[PDB]
Amino acid sequence: CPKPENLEADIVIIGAGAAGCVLAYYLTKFSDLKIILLEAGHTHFNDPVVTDPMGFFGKYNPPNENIRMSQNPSYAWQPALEPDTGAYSMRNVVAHGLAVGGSTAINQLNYIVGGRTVFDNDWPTGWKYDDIKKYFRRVLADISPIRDGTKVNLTNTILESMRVLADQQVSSGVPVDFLINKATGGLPNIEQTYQGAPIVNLNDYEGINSVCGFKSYYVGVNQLSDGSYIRKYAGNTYLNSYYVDSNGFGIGKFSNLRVISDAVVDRIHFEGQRAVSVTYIDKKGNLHSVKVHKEVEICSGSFFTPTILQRSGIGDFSYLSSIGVPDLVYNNPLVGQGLRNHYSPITQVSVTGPDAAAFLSNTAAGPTNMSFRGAGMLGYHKLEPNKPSNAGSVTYRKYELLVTGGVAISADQQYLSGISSSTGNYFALIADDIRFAPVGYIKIGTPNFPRDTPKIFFNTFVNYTPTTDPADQQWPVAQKTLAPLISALLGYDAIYQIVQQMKVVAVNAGFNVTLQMAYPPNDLLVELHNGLNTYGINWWHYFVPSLVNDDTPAGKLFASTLSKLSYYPRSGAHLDSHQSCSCSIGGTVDTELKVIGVENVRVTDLSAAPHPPGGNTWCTAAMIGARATDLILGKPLVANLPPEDVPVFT
Amino acid sequence: SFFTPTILQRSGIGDFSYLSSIGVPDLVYNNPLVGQGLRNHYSPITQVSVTGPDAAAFLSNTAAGPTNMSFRGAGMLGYHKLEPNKPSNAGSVTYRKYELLVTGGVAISADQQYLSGISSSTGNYFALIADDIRFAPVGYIKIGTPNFPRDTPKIFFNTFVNYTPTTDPADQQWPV
Amino acid sequence: CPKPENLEADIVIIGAGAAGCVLAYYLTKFSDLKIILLEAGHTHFNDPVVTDPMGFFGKYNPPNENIRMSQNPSYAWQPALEPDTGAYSMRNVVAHGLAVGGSTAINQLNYIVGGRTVFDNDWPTGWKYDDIKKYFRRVLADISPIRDGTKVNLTNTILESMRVLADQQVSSGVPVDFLINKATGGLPNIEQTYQGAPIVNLNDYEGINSVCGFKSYYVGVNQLSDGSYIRKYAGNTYLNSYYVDSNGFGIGKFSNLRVISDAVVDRIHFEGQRAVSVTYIDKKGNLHSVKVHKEVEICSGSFFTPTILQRSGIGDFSYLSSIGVPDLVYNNPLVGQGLRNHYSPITQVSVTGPDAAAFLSNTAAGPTNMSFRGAGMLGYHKLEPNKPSNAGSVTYRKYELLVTGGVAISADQQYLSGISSSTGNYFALIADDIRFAPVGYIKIGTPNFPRDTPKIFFNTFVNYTPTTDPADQQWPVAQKTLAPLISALLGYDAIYQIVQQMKVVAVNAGFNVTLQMAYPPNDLLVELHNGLNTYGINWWHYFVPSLVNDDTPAGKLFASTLSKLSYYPRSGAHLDSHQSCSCSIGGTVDTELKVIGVENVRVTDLSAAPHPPGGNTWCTAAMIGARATDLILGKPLVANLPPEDVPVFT
Ligand SMILES: Cc1cc2nc3c(=O)[nH]c(=O)nc-3n(C[C@H](O)[C@H](O)[C@H](O)COP(=O)(O)OP(=O)(O)OC[C@H]3O[C@@H](n4cnc5c(N)ncnc54)[C@H](O)[C@@H]3O)c2cc1C
Ligand SMILES: Cc1cc2nc3c(=O)[nH]c(=O)nc-3n(C[C@H](O)[C@H](O)[C@H](O)COP(=O)(O)OP(=O)(O)OC[C@H]3O[C@@H](n4cnc5c(N)ncnc54)[C@H](O)[C@@H]3O)c2cc1C
Repeated sequence: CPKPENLEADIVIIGAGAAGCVLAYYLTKFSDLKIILLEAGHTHFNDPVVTDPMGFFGKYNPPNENIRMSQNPSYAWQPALEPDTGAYSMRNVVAHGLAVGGSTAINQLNYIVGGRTVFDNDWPTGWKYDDIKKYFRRVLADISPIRDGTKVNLTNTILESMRVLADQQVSSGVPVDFLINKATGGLPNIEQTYQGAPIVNLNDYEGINSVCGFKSYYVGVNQLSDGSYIRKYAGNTYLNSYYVDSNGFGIGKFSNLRVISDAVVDRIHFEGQRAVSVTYIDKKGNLHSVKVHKEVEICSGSFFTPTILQRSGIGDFSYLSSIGVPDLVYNNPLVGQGLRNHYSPITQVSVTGPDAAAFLSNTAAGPTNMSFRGAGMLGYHKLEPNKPSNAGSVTYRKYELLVTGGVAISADQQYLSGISSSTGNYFALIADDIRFAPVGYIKIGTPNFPRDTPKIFFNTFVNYTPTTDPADQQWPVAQKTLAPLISALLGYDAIYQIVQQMKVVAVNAGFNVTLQMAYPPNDLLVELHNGLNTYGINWWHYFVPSLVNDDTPAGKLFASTLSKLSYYPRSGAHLDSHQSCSCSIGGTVDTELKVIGVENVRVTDLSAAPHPPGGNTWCTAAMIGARATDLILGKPLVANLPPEDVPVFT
Repeated sequence: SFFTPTILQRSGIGDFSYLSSIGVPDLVYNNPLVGQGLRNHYSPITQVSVTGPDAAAFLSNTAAGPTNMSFRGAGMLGYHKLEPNKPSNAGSVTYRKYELLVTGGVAISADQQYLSGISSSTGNYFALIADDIRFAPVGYIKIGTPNFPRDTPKIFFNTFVNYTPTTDPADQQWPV
Repeated sequence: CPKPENLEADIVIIGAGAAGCVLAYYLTKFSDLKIILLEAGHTHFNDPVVTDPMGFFGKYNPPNENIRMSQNPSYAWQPALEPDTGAYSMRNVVAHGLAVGGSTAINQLNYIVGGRTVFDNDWPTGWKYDDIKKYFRRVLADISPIRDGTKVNLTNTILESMRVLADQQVSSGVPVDFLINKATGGLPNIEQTYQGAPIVNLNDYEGINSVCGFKSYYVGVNQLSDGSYIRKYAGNTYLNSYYVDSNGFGIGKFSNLRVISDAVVDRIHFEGQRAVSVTYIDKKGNLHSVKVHKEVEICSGSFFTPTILQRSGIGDFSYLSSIGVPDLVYNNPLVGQGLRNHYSPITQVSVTGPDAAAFLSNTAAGPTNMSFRGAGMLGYHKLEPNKPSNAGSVTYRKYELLVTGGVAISADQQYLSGISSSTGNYFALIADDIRFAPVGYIKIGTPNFPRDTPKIFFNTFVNYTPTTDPADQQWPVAQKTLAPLISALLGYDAIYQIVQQMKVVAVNAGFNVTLQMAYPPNDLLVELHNGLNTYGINWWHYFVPSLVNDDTPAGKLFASTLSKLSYYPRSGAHLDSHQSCSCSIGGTVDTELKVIGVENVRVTDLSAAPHPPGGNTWCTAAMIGARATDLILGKPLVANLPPEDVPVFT
């Protein structure tokens, strides 16, 4: 049976995403083992729409196919989730990149590293902050992001307003407002606003800043000697022409490395409890089998790691037998469970003034800010019942705030609201959830070949139906069910209570302008503010009006207002693309990242995270891959590599 | 419909430039029309309110059984009087345009249900559907990866597009 | 001496330009000989600035290096010609492309095939029109150009005017006006102007149209299924991924073909009168020697074919010995002699009217017209003394007319004239010379390595200095010396006498507008028109005022006007990039394209043309290469290949 594609080795890494390349690179650098990478994708080093950062916004799109890279089946997998019973049963498609570099070839390029507190309070032993912060330093040094290269006065006004009201939040003694950081003290952690003001680094090495108002992010772009920016991503850095031949061999130093471009993997041939081989389909349609000697690594992303595991034989035996899996290995009913993701409701602001163009200048997107102009990361609101115990003594990251010019609601909402993108006296504010509550799971549907869409369940904004139970002991399930909608409403109020300090700051900053939230409607926010400050910590009793027993017309007003307000976060919002926690630590893998019930396979992508980090989930996956390098190799080498040693660029 | 042109294109029949572009190694016949000319129906929905104290007597025996499957008529109609897009034979032959359907309850989508202020709980409401059988828009199908049959290939279908006027005199831009 | 780069074979083709790829492709297709191509250049299949046709105009240029491809030493050779004694001693740089596909990778993509009469009256035996027209059909079928995809009313107005005045030129019995074609008869050869008017094909198979007014050209672009156009050039078609491996091997059918990407050739190692080997420098800087068994082919372009010949040993023995050539083979004092090129003086038109934007719409450049909107090809003017004998019985192509929106004079001239490119009531007309008179030559300067700039002499608009000789028999050297300046002046008058028919046509075409030539100045053209029609065929006596002996103030007026007018074609013009005739037939090679004095080398690029064709010189070089395929192979195979057999595109 003459197949000369004998690619037997000792380590096989599957999926060259944000974590696959880091591992393959630093694994062939520090040892002599024979390494193989399989990705099922070519290298888009020459594509203008990839390498140019501004191509993300559709600059190179043919006029008849104006879709960008997340909606393009030639660039990204297209999985759709089953009807969201919390969002009027609207199915959604969220992508995972299909190329060297994974989703980093198609993403927005932001570098939130996540707070310090999360890795100290939500991760297992060995994964506390002080065990990994060095790895975060390693990756941010390997990329070297940059800051915004353009000033603007709107950032100054907004930072002014936030410090103004953080002054009061510092007083009044309440301990859990959203602008209090405990690692600084009485002084607010708000960046100064004047020429020669220093810059507060969000991703600081010692994690002092978990709540801070700044002016710019750190995007993963570099400037070339010519004057043009390009994209600096995982495949760009760790796997470029200098390190790997066009035929897939490494060069000299890394001669013990093999990369196959287009090879879709199906499952893991598995003798006993010992993985022994892997098969894949090349671009004819042939099945090639390769031996594994020493270990197998799975870096296939959040959606497609549990899936390949389940086809392999690890999962729920009853289910996999039901749908027709012939070979069964380990009976873990938790594989593909506990899926987590962020979520960002959207609001926009109207400015009334004859010459407000002077106010909104220098807001357009360049390859250094990518339309991001701030503003800060906030903590828990004062009136949110779902806070951990440590909230009295440690500050947690809850909301990530973003400001952007133009309007960003969906087109149907644009038409409905009466405000369009043509006019230029409008801008958008976003209060992202980082601690988003809902949880889902992933189930395969056919044991034949890797399918683009497996069963993915994710219900977010569900409702609570009261029972005949006495009110006293049914409240603490209403709390658990209504957490996310409460969080979104509190984000709305938090953004709302900024615009008045912004009014004052603009008035005495040389601007006769007026600021106002028009989406959601003005009245529907003033009423929420009044209801909050008149009903206190028991404001959220009124989501269910049959239990408050408050038949006063004021109570009916509050119930109706919350009913209407519950509509906006369902439709006028944007599910993010930060999928994580499919095979988390403890649930499916141990703290050394090995799969329970087997001795020589590990999962090391973002699916293995036991909690979503404090922001955009790119650094985290690379950190996990980097740490996996050490755990596989045995001794810390990437650990204290000097920071001046960085991969060369080509 | 969706997966015949796709297996053809992976096989080697299609647009040689495109299949070579995305990496098809073996090419057989150069037909640039494979996967072109996709057609489908489309059914806008409307619903009716009945006002009356004992209208339950009016709406009885409308529930779905395995013999009617919630269908209660009503007929198939031809072209409207005022539709400019009719074939030449319309003067001498009758064409099928609309398929009419009546059904109890409400059938708009849930978000529209909330928006309109009328829900499915109440029982003095029913739905009428005027389906298009001669639906105009046309699309096409293109594969995206020459490896294995994928669930989602590139499918393009734009229905209710709009017309943007040009500086051309009005007289000879109407028939586009 | 261990050099494993043993690339000994029987045919070696040097330079993959507009003629190298055609030959290599169709030569490995129809035989079994071992073929090698050397180009010294990589393949720009992925570069956006190359493949996108609109990239020619600088759409992908970094803001700090805004130069396009002809001025870029990484894309094109940069030879500069010695001071032009006719153009105020202004040196000029004209480029030859440096890539697979040669100048076709950087050109404007036009497909004039040239008239029929030229190949019948100016080429040797065996190269008359009916011997090659099939080869022209072959190349135009191999490319499949397209037409303009956008109407415009300016083309209709101009064609209207030309037919109006061609009506009169048909009458009055004069035989040599510029709008008379003899293969049609009394009816003008002017394309009809209304909806459903047929299209006159300029490049018609039987060559009936040598003078004709049309509306669109044939550019070498294709439309992709997506909606984006790309560039279809020599390397794109004959040497693409489907035919050649990334390692330079051919595939299956063409397995007997080798292509080396970056290999600069120096000279031809030459045993006896028999070429035996060739050396080249790779991208280390190493010298690799390859054996030749059977024949050597030179396709290195107009500027660099005679140069490599001279370094090889063929040329003027005294000169090559003088500058230090050690090995001398054949003493041909004509190598590198007889250089020819086109030349296009420029004029622009002002339109006065309140709403002339309605007149000039739909003139912007798209990848189908590339800013070309006509207009036609004309013959000799009535009053040009330098016409061949056959002018009474055959119509010759003299001027190629072009219309374009915006202004195209050089920047210094823009400032001088007081009219800039910002304003939008102005457009350009160009009367190109196809029969341009001046001739030059090429001489190497150092026998070490191929140099970018060898001695290139080209003097165009020289002046005549009278002697003491009696006037009677010194006129017919003044004629020969003043030919090109006379031609340019007559082109000016020809364009001038169009604008009044354009006035009438616009007046009764629904337009209240006014047309006027502002560059060169209005008065300086009206005076030329009056002088022409008052002095007749002896209008050109007045270039030299010391011989006319006409001291009348009218004669002084005429002399001064011609003196001033002689300034514009010198500076306000554009030397084209159609270099040809360096090793023409008879001068340096026989009719079977072999080099005199040697048995197994040929030159087959555009340098071997014994006359410049009737238009843009791209089809001609490809035709020469195609015919060379037959002469080398011996029997006509590419001759009657069916036109439905075309190279597949990837
Ligand atoms: C639309 C979008 C927006 C984003 N925005 C941001 C942002 O603002 N900030 C930020 O920091 N990050 C952003 N990201 C990136 C994202 O948050 C993380 O970078 C992502 O989780 C990367 O983690 P990963 O490497 O584990 O996943 P991936 O990069 O998806 O790794 C999966 C890899 O495995 C391959 N693979 C999958 N299945 C198979 C199989 N069967 N066989 C072989 N190979 C396979 C895939 O092709 C891919 O190369 C965005 C991503 C997207 C898609
Ligand atoms: C600015 C510009 C504008 C043009 N505009 C038009 C137009 O409007 N219409 C039109 O029809 N054509 C146009 N052309 C194209 C031009 O008129 C012809 O296509 C050209 O003569 C091609 O002929 P060729 O193949 O013999 O020359 P080339 O294409 O130049 O062939 C020479 C080849 O040999 C290689 N070579 C040279 N020296 C060496 C060496 N020492 N060793 C190895 N390789 C070597 C070169 O890199 C190149 O690949 C334009 C070209 C340019 C540069």
